[PDB]
Amino acid sequence: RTRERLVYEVRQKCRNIEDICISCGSLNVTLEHPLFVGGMCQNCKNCFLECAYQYDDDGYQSYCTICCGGREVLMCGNNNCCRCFCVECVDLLVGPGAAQAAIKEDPWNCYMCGHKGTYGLLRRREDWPSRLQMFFANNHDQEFDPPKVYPPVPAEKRKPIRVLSLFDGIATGLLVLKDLGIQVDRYIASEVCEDSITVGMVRHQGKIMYVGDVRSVTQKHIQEWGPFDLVIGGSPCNDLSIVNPARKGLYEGTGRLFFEFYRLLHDARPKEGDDRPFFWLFENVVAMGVSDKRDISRFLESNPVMIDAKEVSAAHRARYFWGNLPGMNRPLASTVNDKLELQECLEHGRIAKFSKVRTQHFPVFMNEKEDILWCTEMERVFGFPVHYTDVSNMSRLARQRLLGRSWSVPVIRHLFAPLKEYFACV
Amino acid sequence: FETVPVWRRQPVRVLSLFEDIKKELTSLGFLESGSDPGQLKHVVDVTDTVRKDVEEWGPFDLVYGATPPLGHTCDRPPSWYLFQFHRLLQYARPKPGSPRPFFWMFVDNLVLNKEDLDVASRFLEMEPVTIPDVHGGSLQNAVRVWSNIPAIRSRHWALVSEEELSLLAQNKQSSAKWPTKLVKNCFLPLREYFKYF
Ligand SMILES: Nc1ncnc2c1ncn2[C@@H]1O[C@H](CSCC[C@H](N)C(=O)O)[C@@H](O)[C@H]1O
Ligand SMILES: [Zn+2]
Ligand SMILES: [Zn+2]
Ligand SMILES: [Zn+2]
Repeated sequence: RTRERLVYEVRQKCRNIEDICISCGSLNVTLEHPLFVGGMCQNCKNCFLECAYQYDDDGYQSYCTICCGGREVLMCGNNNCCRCFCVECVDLLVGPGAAQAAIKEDPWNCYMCGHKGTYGLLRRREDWPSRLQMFFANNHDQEFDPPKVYPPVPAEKRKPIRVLSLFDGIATGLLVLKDLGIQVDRYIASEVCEDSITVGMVRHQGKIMYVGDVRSVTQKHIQEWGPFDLVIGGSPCNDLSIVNPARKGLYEGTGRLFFEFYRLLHDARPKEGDDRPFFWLFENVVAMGVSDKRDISRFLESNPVMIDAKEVSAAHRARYFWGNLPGMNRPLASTVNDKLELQECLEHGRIAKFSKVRTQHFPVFMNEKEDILWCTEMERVFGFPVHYTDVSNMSRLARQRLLGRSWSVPVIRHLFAPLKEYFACV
Repeated sequence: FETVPVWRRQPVRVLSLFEDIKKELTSLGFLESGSDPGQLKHVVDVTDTVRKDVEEWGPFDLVYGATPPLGHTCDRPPSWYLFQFHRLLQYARPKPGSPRPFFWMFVDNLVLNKEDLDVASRFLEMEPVTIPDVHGGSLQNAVRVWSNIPAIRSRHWALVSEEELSLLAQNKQSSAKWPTKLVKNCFLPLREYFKYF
């Protein structure tokens, strides 16, 4: 208990807050903390730089901003910020009961977004943006998707797109494609879960050509299926994300599947001499261990963008996106016809207990009683058409299972947006 | 591939992954001496190896990768060796418009799972040739080889029982020395393209 006693002797004014590290309590101050008044050591600088991206949970960044630790945390309601501050740090540094003073705020803004810069013994630096700007100079230059571009094509002639979908699931890709209003010559997709398959065979009238495992597909299977212009895929996470105790890593269990993509991408991407425009997209969770993400980025030789449905969908969850698509790191464009608030999704006579969802216990109030989110609603929350996923006899839990692991339709619209210029349209 | 006349055979440029066959390739007269400065680029942990690193290491002709010895520690899961090998090997291939003799070999010492072997044989596009060490009519050891080197399927045996193979894996556990003598002879038909000494 070095930290508790050291902060306690900081409060008694027997020691200056500027000579200790406000993160771990070390006296080895190597730098001034960018966000707040106080020192910071080299271990906490590296901790900040690595764990700022290591710790991003789906929908939030999960932090703690201060010690890069923490269990129970207070979550910011500002959608341009999304910082969090643990309860232990607030009770320790600010003062006793200050955490319970912070809570009871339903739209809670953190100490960075707040009007005041001074909370208890905690004091925000007036020059924190540029301090973060210099602090973050030893890192994140190895990431954030340095995209490279293809030359545009004249209208006449411009052919219909040919698309290969690995791990298709619910036909999100063909849907966003048809909605984008571009002709699709061939949509060959590889999916296992029979429910997902049936959804596809119905909601697109059989346009999809279905193949088995990504493992069933041979290098010859690729070129024999004609040349492909676009290869998309979201490999199942499971053993990738850290919220799973049993995670077998990228290399075992369900992680392996990444490489299958990696394989079929390679057996797809055109060789030298081909100036043919060629696009590919690999999506995964942001909850990935840093090791596995490092490896994945190495194998794809590209870096991912962290796109959050928050900006244009009604739910906040963020995913990594690898690829070469135009406007990869482009800022999210929120439409007029997109539903930003949860309330816009619910059926008649139900109200929103929150702004945006997570799945935050029971998001809907009905007849002065808490309730679980509905399917016909959840669809809207993910931007799918209403009753899109109502097909066969499939059980409710199975349906929700399907939407739970799907892509956010408006996000994929944002990705596939600048693609209409390279292919045929209606 | 087409054979290379004697008055044109160069020194062979090799890339030895996770294991080092500098020893065997020198004993086969593929490697001369003095550093070597340099013909065999060996690297044991290529978790941080970019395409540019490989390209910059001079062009390569032979790319060799092996799993750890039978029951040798842990390090990383078996499949890592395979996958990594595959990635770097794509980094090592010559441009389609500039063909040239080019060979590669990945070899396992009974360290891969049944599913891992399936992955190997699917990602390298051939089934493994299994080269046993027998003695007194008994499966002493075994390696399995994936390779494009011209004489490979020329060994592979038969009688080694996949079951008996996976049994021989069980029998030898804690000791572990890499059984290189089994893989040594495979490289022989490579002397048709590179100088001898
Ligand atoms: N071995 C395998 N081969 C092909 N598909 C698989 C697979 N293992 C799991 N899948 C499928 O891959 C999907 C990963 S979740 C991603 C689905 C997709 N992003 C969507 O829009 O819905 C799951 O739906 C699962 O059914
Ligand atoms: Zn510190
Ligand atoms: Zn903290
Ligand atoms: Zn905030």
